[PDB]
Amino acid sequence: PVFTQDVFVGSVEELSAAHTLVMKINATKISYRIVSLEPAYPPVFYLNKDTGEIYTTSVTLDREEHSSYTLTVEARDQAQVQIRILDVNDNIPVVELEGMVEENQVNVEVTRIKVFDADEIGSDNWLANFTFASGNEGGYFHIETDAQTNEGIVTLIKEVKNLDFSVIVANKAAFHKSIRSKYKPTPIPIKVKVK
Amino acid sequence: NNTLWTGPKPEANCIIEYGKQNPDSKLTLILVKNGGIVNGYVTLMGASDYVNTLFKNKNVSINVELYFDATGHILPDSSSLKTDLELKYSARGFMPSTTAYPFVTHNENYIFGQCYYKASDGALFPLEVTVMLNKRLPDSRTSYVMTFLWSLNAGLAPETTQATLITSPFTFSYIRED
Amino acid sequence: NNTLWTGPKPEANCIIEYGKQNPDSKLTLILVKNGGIVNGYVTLMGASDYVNTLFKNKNVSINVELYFDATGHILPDSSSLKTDLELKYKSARGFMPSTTAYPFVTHNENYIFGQCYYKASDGALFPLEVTVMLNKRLPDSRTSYVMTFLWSLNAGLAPETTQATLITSPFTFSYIRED
Amino acid sequence: NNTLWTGPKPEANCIIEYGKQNPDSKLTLILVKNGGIVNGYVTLMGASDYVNTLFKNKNVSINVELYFDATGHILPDSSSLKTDLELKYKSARGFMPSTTAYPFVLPTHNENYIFGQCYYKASDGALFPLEVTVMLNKRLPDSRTSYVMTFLWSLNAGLAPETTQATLITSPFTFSYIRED
Repeated sequence: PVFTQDVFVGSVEELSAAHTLVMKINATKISYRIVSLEPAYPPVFYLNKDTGEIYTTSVTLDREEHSSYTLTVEARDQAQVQIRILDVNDNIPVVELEGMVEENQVNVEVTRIKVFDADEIGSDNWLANFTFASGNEGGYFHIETDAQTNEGIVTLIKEVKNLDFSVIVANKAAFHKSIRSKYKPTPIPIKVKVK
Repeated sequence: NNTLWTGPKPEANCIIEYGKQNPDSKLTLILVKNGGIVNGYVTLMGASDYVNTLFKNKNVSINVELYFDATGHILPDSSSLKTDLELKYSARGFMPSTTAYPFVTHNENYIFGQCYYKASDGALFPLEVTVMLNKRLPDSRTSYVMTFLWSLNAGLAPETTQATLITSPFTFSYIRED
Repeated sequence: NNTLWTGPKPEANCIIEYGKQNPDSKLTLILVKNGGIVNGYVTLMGASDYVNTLFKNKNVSINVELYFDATGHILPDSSSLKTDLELKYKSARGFMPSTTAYPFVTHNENYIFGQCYYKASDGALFPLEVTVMLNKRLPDSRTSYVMTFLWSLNAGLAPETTQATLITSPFTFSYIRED
Repeated sequence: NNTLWTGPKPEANCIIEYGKQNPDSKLTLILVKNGGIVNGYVTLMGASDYVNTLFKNKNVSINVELYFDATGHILPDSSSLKTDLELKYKSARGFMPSTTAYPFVLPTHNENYIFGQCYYKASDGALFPLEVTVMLNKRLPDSRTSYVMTFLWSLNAGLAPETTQATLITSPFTFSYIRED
């Protein structure tokens, strides 16, 4: 029959376990039934037809493949359900180099380390946290993630030869429990050029 | 009397389509008494369209749960199997150990491993097997819990057409309860 | 009695090279009966020059086939093992792979996969992908059970540069026995 | 009599951190006399602080040495498992690894290694894979032992599996070897 609301808003996390509860729809016997899905090539969700609890199924979700879903349910003796997928950090950052500095110039930018993550743009799961591997023993370069364009800015602190170094890329948040223990730090080297 | 059969080539006795009343997939479960431990043998064959079109996706987790009682027979209304296990010629000796795999993190109740799924063209895509013993009581008449999980992740799908889901045989060992 | 030895430390009885008639490798195969299934043990050891220079390459294949008969004895004129499997203390049909669970012909329910490790002479460790294929095929009309093996390798760098004795780690499997 | 226990869930009996009196880690070892082979079972569990802080690093290696004698008992003087193994329904030569297939050498020898893998579930659920190297006899340490069976859980990861302290529990590893008659 007629529902108690107009548009159901729910959420579910990416790469969750099977038969995880997404949301619970209700109405004023009552037979809940999904009659349409707008993305329909996997059956990703499962509506419990007796009580109306949307469960996930044996094929798990993917935010990076499809950002959100929309399915219209029907109660027999209709309403939209908009399910937005919560992003987790299941994607390792990769780096797609030279630098030219002058003699004894303080706080001059060197170059921009480009980095291309594939998670949600603007969170901690896409912002690349740059650390050091070898080359900042004497305290020379400070590193920074520019949050608008995702670039590893390097800039002189103690001004000053081919003093090369290497960075290690990671995200600002922790990696997901299916992708951690597969990540290995690859030291990406950078040659500087003084004059 | 030291083998719990399902049959070497059985009919359909498991349900993976969550919300379907008939059995639609076959699994062979053979548990033999070997001294103080019990050797394991499990594989899963699909017998419907929904199970055979599971592996057109990249991330698929298949779940099978078994809920034995205190005697040793499968409760056929809550577990994922629909036909209880039979001997070769009660069945408390094949059940897992209560004092070694106890009820409540508790990472001591787990047995991990690996099997393989050979595709329709042949690529040897590996599946990660997670066998979880007791750890959880669903009601007041269940007393022993066994739970399998075949978790696959891949960069691309194993097939683009429906053929047949057949996993490789998996071997495990757990402490039994006398 | 519930054991089919080859031996605890066997002599050269298995051939590898397509064209040779002399045995040039040792195959330690132990099958024991355990209830309704049969466990396993396999370890190939090199005993020539050609098996020892196999691992100079980066992609190899070591094919070992065992064509049984209707009683349980290895036919030595068509298999790759020139020595019959003899028991421990004292009809060996109860050790064979079953023809009901592993039938004759598709049919990917006959394979048993796994992994053993080759330890190189310089200290490194290399994994080998074992493929054990049960019946699936009849090479003749006298054969009634087939049990083959394959030790594949696909590594980037070569494991050895010179001749070293090829020993693989033990591999353990299980299958359903014929009643 | 075909089971060699250590207990289904024992107390702290093993010793890691060389140069220590009291035991600091549990160890479950079940050897079953199955025909012509022995079906094994091994599982570590931490019972102190030093074994629990092991996975703060990424390149660690846990080593357990067992030194049997000619009648088939663990010498509690120079081994690591400071507890004699029992039976299920209490000689124990029939579970020991055979010197025909795995013999001693004295100068290389690589035919008495059993390589395998177990897994470590971390504090957040990430499975870290450990390498197990079971080494049968190969090396007589002194003049009293007769059989040597050592284990080695090794880890070489890219990140630390822990930062705080948690119970180091490893997965049940199942091996097989040829037994002494």
